[PDB]
Amino acid sequence: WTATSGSCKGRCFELQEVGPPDCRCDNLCKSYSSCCHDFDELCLKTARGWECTKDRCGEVRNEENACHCSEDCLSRGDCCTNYQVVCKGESHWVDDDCEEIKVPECPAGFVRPPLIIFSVDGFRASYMKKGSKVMPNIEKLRSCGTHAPYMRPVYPTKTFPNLYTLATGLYPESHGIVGNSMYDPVFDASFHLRGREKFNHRWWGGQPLWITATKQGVRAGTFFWSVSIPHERRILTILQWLSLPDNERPSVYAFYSEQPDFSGHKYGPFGPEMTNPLREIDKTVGQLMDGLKQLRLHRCVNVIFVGDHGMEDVTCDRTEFLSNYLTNVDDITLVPGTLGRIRAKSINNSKYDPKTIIAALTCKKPDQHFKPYMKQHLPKRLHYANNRRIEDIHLLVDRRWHVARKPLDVYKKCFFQGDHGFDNKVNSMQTVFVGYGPTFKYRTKVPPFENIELYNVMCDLLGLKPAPNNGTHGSLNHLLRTNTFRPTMPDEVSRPNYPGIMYLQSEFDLGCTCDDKVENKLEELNKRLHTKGSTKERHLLYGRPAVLYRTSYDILYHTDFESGYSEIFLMPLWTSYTISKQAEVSSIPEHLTNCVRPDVRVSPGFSQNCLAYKNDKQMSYGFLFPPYLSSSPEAKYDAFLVTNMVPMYPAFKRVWAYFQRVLVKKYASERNGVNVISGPIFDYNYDGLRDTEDEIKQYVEGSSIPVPTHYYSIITSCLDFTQPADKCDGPLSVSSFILPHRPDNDESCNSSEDESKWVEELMKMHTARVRDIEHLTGLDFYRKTSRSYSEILTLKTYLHTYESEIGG
Ligand SMILES: *[C@@H]1O[C@H](CO)[C@@H](O[C@@H]2O[C@H](CO)[C@@H](O[C@@H]3O[C@H](CO[C@H]4O[C@H](CO)[C@@H](O)[C@H](O[C@H]5O[C@H](CO)[C@@H](O)[C@H](O)[C@@H]5O[C@H]5O[C@H](CO)[C@@H](O)[C@H](O)[C@@H]5O)[C@@H]4O)[C@@H](O)[C@H](O[C@H]4O[C@H](CO)[C@@H](O)[C@H](O)[C@@H]4O[C@H]4O[C@H](CO)[C@@H](O)[C@H](O)[C@@H]4O)[C@@H]3O)[C@H](O)[C@H]2NC(C)=O)[C@H](O)[C@H]1NC(C)=O
Ligand SMILES: CNC(=O)c1nc(N2CNc3cc(OC)c(OC)cc32)sc1-c1ccc(Cl)cc1
Ligand SMILES: [Ca+2]
Ligand SMILES: [Cl-]
Ligand code: NA
Ligand SMILES: [Zn+2]
Repeated sequence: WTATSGSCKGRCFELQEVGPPDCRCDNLCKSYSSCCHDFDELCLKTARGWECTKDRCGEVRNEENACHCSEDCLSRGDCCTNYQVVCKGESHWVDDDCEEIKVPECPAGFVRPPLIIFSVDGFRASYMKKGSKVMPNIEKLRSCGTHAPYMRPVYPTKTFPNLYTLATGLYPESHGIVGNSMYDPVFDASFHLRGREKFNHRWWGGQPLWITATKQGVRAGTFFWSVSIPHERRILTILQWLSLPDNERPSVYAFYSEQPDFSGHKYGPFGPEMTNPLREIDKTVGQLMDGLKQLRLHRCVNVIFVGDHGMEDVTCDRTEFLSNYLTNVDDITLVPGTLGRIRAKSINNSKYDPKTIIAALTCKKPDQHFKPYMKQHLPKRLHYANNRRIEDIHLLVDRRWHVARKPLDVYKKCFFQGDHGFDNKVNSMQTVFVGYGPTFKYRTKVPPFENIELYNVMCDLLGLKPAPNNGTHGSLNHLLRTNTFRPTMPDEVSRPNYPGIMYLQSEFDLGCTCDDKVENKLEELNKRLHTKGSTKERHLLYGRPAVLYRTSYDILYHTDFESGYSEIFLMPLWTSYTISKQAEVSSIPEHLTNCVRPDVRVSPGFSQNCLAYKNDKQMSYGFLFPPYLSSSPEAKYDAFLVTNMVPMYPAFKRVWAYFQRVLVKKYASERNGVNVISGPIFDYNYDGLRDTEDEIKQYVEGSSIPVPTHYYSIITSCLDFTQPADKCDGPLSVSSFILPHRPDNDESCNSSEDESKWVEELMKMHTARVRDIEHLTGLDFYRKTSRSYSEILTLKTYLHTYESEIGG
């Protein structure tokens, strides 16, 4: 109930929300069916349109008019946005030369430059270049301000997850908005685009920018606009609020456009009908900037022009149907479209089995346009698992395709030519970022970055302390002229031991053998030097990784590699080695095929044992530093140390072997040498975070050897590839991956072929940021470089996507 009898007189677009059933006059009241009776008449005036004309200049104020052209309008804050152009001979903002904004140029009583976020739905990154002819206002913001060639959204690349990720800095699994449609089993409640459930606060976790601001004494405009408020009125309202007295005036505002997404769905991302919505958005930017200039705020306000996701060509005839795969199609609920999420239609059905569902969906047709995953097996870069609203079964749908349950769902539940939602590394899902204002840099292009990073910057722009979030604060300092945040490196928590020779071979009863008793101060001094670290500067190029949790571990030096060996997990946390452009690949000698060697620096009690692997019929082992890349025959023995061994399924060893034998060398030739850091990851509860020992669900049979869920590698070289990786004077270049450690290669439909046809494709899907590895391991990398720490943060957030170059 709302007592709609009260009145909006002097309350139009009020900022505090009045508690029901007092009637509302704020910008969301329509959405709630709760506006006062006179809201439309008073607050949504439209008479005369939105532009001054020659003949309105100096008019006597008529309060009925949508906006005013009278002499008093500047100080009332309510002129048409083009008032000074038409009536005072001023130029439009877009017609002015751009001029660096070195300092904020703000009216008196402004305590900080205000922030205005101009968010546009479905604004695909290539529109910046492809529509530049019809968007001069946007083009000027882009060329004069700071811009990225594109910005990466979060998965899924849908509106509500991205809007709220923008607002909170959090992955959808943490903020809770995991799709446009959701079921929460604990509330037994459903969230949908249409309807009132979406308004319930329980869906929205984390702390969005407006709440962060409010809590810290920074006033915020109300960010959300009822759909029937036209864009012109949204702009005028923001501008009116900007005229409030100092003590009442917000410092942060949002405008939202439903375009170009809306037309994009109907016409496709480059339909000829798309020119007009792009022109109209640009005109709205024009209105805002002319309005700021009238208020003398165009060199005072920071403006962020930001999209949520792009748009791809998708039509009804590119739909896959679960009914062509599944026998019991009516025993499941599917969330359909550009992703698939599956659960049991009823919780009382105990004949529901995920494994059989996954199998009926795995590599079943030649050209299959979606791939089933249990959510914990999805690419860790998606961070899409640790939420009860995300169904255990997931379908990653190929770009340009839909998945649906049955053909009737598509003609009774074609109409559309565009959609979005696909994997966030897909080129057509990329969106835009432009920052313009005193706090942003002048004419600066910055590399592509992820939208999870912006909450921190928005907080920096307003002098706020960000709530805890998934951005890496400092990684976007390079976008800013001032207000940079200067983070410190985290402190190391555990210091390593440096064990020397402490154990005789006969103390080890591990059931391991090696044909190695097949052996002076020429070499005998040289080996001692190598075991004490004489080559460490070659193989440990950026310092040792720091351990940021309490544990017991040893540093182990070798000719060809250095490792941080965990006495708790019985394997290295990391293994670091450098392969130059010139290194050669050898094979494992025949006599060394099953060789494993006790490490006389590390006790029997803290070593793996070969017998466990022998007894465990599912589990084999591999090596972290690869024997194929040994610098010499003698050095090769080091690679067979029990301390360099890790458990691997035979199916995974196919992947790992090819990476270590073929691919490391390939990257060293292409990148002029590479440094590799590899190790295990344990994330049994799929939370993206390092497991403690008591969270491990699988061990090598009969032992306390924990089985990794994933293996990572970080591959660093010199960004200027004319310099070798081990003598790099400047910026670095990185790619990383987090490969799932799976007992089968079901994920790879072409796996029965030779690894040269399928392994590299798998590795690309599981591309990762260094930061994702840090969360997963409790390690901090790149602690000793010659680079600034902010630059290194930006490196750690880098994602190598393998997409072709954005454009054409
Ligand atoms: C991305 O950035 C974020 C933000 O930093 C990272 O997420 C944080 O991770 C923290 C560490 O894991 C986690 O800390 C826990 O908080 C618990 C208190 O939780 C509430 O309070 C906070 C504070 O305001 C709030 O933000 C939380 O919000 C979550 O839940 C609400 C309501 O359900 C949702 O609205 C919201 O969406 C959010 O959900 C997300 O997080 C929860 C987990 O908190 C998930 O379950 C959801 O799926 C979703 O992802 C909460 O309202 C606190 O109780 C925890 O403490 C336990 O564990 C510690 C170990 O040190 C121990 O000291 C305690 O004993 C305690 O154990 C007890 O509970 C256990 C579980 O029931 C039980 O097993 C034990 O036996 C004990 O009884 C813990 O400190 C933090 O809450 C989240 N924050 C957010 C916003 O998600 C995220 O990790 C980052 N991701 C990556 C990849 O880096
Ligand atoms: C992709 N979108 C956004 O990021 C976004 N959208 C907004 N509005 C405002 N009014 C509105 C009405 C809608 O429906 C009518 C709507 O539907 C989906 C969305 C919105 S505000 C905003 C935003 C602005 C700043 C920050 Cl920090 C975070 C988010
Ligand atoms: Ca974990
Ligand atoms: Cl969804
Ligand atoms: Na075995
Ligand atoms: Zn859309």
